[PDB]
Amino acid sequence: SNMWVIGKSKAQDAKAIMVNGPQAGWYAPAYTYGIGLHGAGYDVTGNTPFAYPGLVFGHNGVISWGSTAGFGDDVDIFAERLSAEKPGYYLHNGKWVKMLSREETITVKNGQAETFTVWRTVHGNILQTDQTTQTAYAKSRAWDGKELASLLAWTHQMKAKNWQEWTQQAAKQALTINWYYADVNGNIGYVHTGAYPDRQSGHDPRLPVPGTGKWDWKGLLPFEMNPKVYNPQSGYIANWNNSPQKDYPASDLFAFLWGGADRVTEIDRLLEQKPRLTADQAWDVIRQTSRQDLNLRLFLPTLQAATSGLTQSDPRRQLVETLTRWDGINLLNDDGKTWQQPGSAILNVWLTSMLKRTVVAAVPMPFDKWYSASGYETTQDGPTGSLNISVGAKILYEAVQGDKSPIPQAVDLFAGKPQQEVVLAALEDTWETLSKRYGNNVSNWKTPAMALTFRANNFFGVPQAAAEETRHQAEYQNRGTENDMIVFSPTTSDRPVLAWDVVAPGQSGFIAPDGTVDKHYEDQLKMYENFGRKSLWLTKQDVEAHKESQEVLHVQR
Amino acid sequence: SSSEIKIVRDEYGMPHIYANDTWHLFYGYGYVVAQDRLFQMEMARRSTQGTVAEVLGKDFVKFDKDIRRNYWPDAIRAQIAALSPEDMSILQGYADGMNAWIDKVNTNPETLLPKQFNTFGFTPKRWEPFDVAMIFVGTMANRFSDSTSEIDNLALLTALKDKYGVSQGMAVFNQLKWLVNPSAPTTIAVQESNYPLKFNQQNSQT
Ligand SMILES: C[C@@H](C(=O)O)c1ccccc1
Ligand SMILES: [Ca+2]
Repeated sequence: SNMWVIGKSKAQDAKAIMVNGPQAGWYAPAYTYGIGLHGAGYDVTGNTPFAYPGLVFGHNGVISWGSTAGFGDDVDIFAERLSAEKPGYYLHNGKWVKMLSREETITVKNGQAETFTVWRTVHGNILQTDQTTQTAYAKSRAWDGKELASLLAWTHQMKAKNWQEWTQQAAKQALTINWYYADVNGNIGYVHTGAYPDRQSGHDPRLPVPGTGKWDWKGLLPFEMNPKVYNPQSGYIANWNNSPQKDYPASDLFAFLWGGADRVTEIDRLLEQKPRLTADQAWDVIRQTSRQDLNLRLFLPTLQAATSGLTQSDPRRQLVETLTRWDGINLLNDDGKTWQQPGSAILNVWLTSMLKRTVVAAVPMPFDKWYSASGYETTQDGPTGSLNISVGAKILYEAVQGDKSPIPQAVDLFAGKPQQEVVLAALEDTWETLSKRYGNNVSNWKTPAMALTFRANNFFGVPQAAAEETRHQAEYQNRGTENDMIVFSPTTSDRPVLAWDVVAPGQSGFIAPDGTVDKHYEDQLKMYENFGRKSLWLTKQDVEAHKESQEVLHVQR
Repeated sequence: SSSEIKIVRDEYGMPHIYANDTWHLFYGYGYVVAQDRLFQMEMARRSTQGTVAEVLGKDFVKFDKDIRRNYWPDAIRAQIAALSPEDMSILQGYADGMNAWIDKVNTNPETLLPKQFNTFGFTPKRWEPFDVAMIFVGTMANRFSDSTSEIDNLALLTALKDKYGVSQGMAVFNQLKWLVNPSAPTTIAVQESNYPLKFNQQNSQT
């Protein structure tokens, strides 16, 4: 998910601009739900995933808010000591403590019901994997026992009127999520919220710790420690699941890294390119980032250095020159199937070859597999989520940076071979692969574009609609499942705030028994495709003037 | 009126709820949700409580078991039981609102029942705060903030140390899975501040 907040110092014809693009994949009916609340201290409008009581993306006329996953390390695994002589117990603080357990029964449609037991320790629920007569692993979350607090914090924050009231709610959100703030006056802000463990000295948060007791957390870190900024001197706040702050440690996921190579740079570049941006230019960044090849900028210099001494009759040279002239912005050809430029195909093939020759060759099987993906992998239906720079690619990036990289290269991924040689060899595979498939005339290469699918199954893989309800979109766009923008103190409006969003395919997922689809079943699908958007109303006057239907219930608790 | 709940929908079908107190406000929220996404929410409920096999069958038994193995119901219930009346009104009103529409759906299914229920062969049932809370717990907390590969990481490190030796292996693990990287572009600029905490990167717990 991405987000960029533009403060008063960089906003044109406004005081603040917020544009949010949460990326959870695409679903039908829609991932989020548009809703407006007025009364009981609430006055808000926006949309939210699975219709949580608290709106993740919205505003109240004074401030606005957004989120992106934080991916900090808030989960550790404890290795519990078991005893065959004491089934159900574990050693903790010199004593055999009874584990928590419960019976569950899975009722199965047209099948036999299955019963099993779930076990838990002071550290967390026991994993059904990695299991021995002497060991069992418990998954420990810093947010354990604070789920409801986070839900309520996400709700209460909707009533904040300033930075102080707002951070008071962010301090209660225990999940690892990035919160963003903006207001009518032009103030903008950011908090990497969540609970993080205060770890014993010597605890490597990337690896398991014994559960016998000496490694138990000290408690939780204070809110003072949470990365945060109010009115940064840069004048903007941009995030794409990148690092919150200098020296802040990332999630322990082996495939997850915050390094020199980060897709968020694609946004910083566009925001710094122009001293000030208008609401429209800020919205435009969605279109540009969604089409931006993320690897071009990373390796182009390496490709240029390697081929700088080749003649033009060498096709490997010709491939790099092609990339040099490219802006990396993919566009569909008129066939609605191929890309105008073959850049991403060239990068994908080369990169795949680079990783196999470098990182992959230095990692022992089967772990080598973890670093082989180029980040372009996909299926007929297109990417299920966002596109990113792959973990192998990020590691490779440090390597081509040589000493400009702050990561000591314990082992040479190029294994003594000149980097140029390996780069030229991968370029050779690329020409061989691509030329054999598309002919020797690069200028007429029509490489496959990625498409986008609104899936009938929610991200769990469970049907949330009939298969037939799946929706297709010719152009894949590396953008939010939904996009919303709030603009404060717009100078061309009579309102102190304007907002927009797009919830595709539509507000409603309702189909009557006879098959009659609701009027708002698919009326935002085309809008999503062309980077369009519709107004979010807040004031009673606006809602009233745009009313379509009304209903009044009368009920007492 | 304090028992009034006005629902005004805009030109895109987006609902705006108007109500005096907390319970009524979220009652209307749950009501409109029940109208717009009843099938989606029902399947979401089953996905977050691990009861999909009940309606979809044997292909989802494993999925169900894994969901249940990743959370602790008593804990969730106790949290709800500790909620102040005002906070509880949120969850309780939302549940009640959904139930008011669900009761109309099961009272006149030949016109109000979403076709998917017909297709998948079952009918929707009442919601309780637990259910509402679990939607969030399961689709936000357990799925976006529950990430760790520590056991795999130790296996990788163990392999690297066997291949390259103890110190070299440790140093390579810090090359492929560094703890921090000072060149990482950050949302907060270095002029503003930095994270004060330093961490062990030698797996000293062993
Ligand atoms: C979509 C997801 C993410 O960033 O991966 C997310 C989680 C929580 C809040 C916003 C987005
Ligand atoms: Ca960890």
